[PDB]
Amino acid sequence: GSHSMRYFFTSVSRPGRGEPRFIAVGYVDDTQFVRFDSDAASQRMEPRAPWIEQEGPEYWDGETRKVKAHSQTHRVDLGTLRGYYNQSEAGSHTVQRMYGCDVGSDWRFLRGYHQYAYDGKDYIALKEDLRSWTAADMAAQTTKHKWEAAHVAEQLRAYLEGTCVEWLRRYLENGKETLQRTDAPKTHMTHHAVSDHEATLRCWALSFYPAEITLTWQRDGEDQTTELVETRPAGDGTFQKWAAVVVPSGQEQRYTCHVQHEGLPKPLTLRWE
Amino acid sequence: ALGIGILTV
Amino acid sequence: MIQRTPKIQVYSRHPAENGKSNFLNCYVSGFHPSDIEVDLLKNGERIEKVEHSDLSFSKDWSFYLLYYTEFTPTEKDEYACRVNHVTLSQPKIVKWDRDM
Repeated sequence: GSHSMRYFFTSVSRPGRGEPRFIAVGYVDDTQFVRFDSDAASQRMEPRAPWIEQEGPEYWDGETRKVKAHSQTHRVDLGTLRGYYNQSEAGSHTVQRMYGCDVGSDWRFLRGYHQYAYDGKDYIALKEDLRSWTAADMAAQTTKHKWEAAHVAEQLRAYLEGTCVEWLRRYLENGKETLQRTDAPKTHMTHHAVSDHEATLRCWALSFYPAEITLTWQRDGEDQTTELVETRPAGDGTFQKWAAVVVPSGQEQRYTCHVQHEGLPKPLTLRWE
Repeated sequence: ALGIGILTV
Repeated sequence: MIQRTPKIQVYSRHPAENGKSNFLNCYVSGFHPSDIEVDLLKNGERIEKVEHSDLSFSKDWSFYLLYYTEFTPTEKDEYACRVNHVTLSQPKIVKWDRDM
């Protein structure tokens, strides 16, 4: 199916505590493969997936050099943003950046993105056409004008539509054994009596990959609303998720749980029986 | 692999 | 300035079976800002050998972190995750409910 490569950067100023924290992590789909942590000992881009360790020293030195360049740019950004918003030096602020590319089942470019946020909110981002910017407010307009005049988008687009996709293909290849896998969810249901007239049915999905999945409850062959928890990581490269529904004691049979996942040839339908 | 040409705001 | 309170999930990597080594997870997500304190507790006492994932964030820019420790569940051992964040008046302690 489709695949993606994404880099996530987090920068946090630390008032009166020196240099800002800088964390960068790279992902291929839902699998992290590298990381850089300003507070870690190596001060280098590090591998976080087996298939990426096969990359030579030229790769690691190049990624280390580039991630450090990102860190430096973000270090300046924090000061600049504080000024744009005329905020005091007393408070910590956050800069976040995300960029990468999506490819279809044919491993060909599908979409690109480069988004930037300040204090947990959209600040500026490339439009899906990768040729113009969308600035969230008045302060961000200044950045938009600077980047348009310097033709930033052009170089970013070149990356997002080509280089990004090339590396993604490469990674999907080198990590075929893990990245190009699909682990169907292992499912089951639990039943717990709330009161003497009510019972909650929980539908479980475990050990699946990728994280994408749909768990829907139905009472009499029709969608119904139900608690749904966020898909959570198991810690072994697979994910988990559950959906519960409160049902009148003695009506369990009416309810059915439906599971959709790319690892399931055909959707699953579970019932308390 | 990381990109380049990332300028300051 | 956006503040998002953390969502907390405490669970095991594999179905729990007393006497069998497993991993205790504390997944904290949807929070902002990034500063957060996460500790796994064994009978009310902090576990030292706890690892955590690298800080990352979701589409809505909210952060998520997975804290985990290798452990062997028993019948008498009570586990929980203590989380403190600027959005919480007091540390939130979520017990590991083996059932569910």
